[PDB]
Amino acid sequence: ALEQLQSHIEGWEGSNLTDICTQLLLQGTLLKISAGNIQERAFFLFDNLLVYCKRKSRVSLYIFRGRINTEVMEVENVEDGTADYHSNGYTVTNGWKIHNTAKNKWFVCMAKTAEEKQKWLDAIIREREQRESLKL
Ligand SMILES: O=P(O)(O)O[C@H]1[C@H](O)[C@@H](OP(=O)(O)O)[C@@H](OP(=O)(O)O)[C@@H](OP(=O)(O)O)[C@H]1O
Repeated sequence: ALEQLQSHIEGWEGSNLTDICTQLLLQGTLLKISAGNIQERAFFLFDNLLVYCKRKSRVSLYIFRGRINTEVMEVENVEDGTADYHSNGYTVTNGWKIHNTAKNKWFVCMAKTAEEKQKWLDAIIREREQRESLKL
């Protein structure tokens, strides 16, 4: 299934899913504020890896846009109503920030609903906790 999924993503960069991941933990679409732009992206959280893609319009389903090793990923909650440097003045709701150390930058994610934000934050915590746990 990892190899299937990757085959549906054009312009892949870097190591293959089957080589460094075992499990798609969560997928969903989110608004991303980065470098002053707002764009919708499909996000995929795997063990060890966060990937985001542009979904192809129907006018292969995805175009690869970014990946982050979760072991160097930092995450920060954003309180609703925040409008600041990283949101470039946009009023954030249902949001959080992700640190991409590989490019020395943060970007902001926003989910459609509060429940969806909570799903993402909990999944990121669980990925971290499993990764740090003693293995069986
Ligand atoms: O689409 P354009 O108009 O070219 O602007 C791009 C997109 O916002 C990118 O987001 P995405 O990768 O999702 O398509 C991207 O990097 P991030 O992935 O780091 O957010 C760029 O940030 P910089 O590379 O810092 O310029 C920004 O310049």
